[PDB]
Amino acid sequence: PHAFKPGDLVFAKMKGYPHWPARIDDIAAVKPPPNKYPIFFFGTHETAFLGPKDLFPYDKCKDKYGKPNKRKGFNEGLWEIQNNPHASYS
Amino acid sequence: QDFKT
Repeated sequence: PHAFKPGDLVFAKMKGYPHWPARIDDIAAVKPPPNKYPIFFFGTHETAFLGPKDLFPYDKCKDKYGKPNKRKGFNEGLWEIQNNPHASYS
Repeated sequence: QDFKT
């Protein structure tokens, strides 16, 4: 396995939220601190900076975290990561 | 960028 690179699909964990469908974004923009990545969250289309310890590869982990939730924006995010993970959501 | 709180 290799380091995360822009375009990689993941589940991303933030304090007080379930593991969320997301992608490593291109920094093309506020630049992350050392060894953290810019993360675009599907569904809510928000951004944050997370280190690998909160980043879970999509296809390994989707059986675990890819099940629908009742949380606002989550199911929308499953749709996005499954149907057009590399589109512009701007 | 719309930063998540």
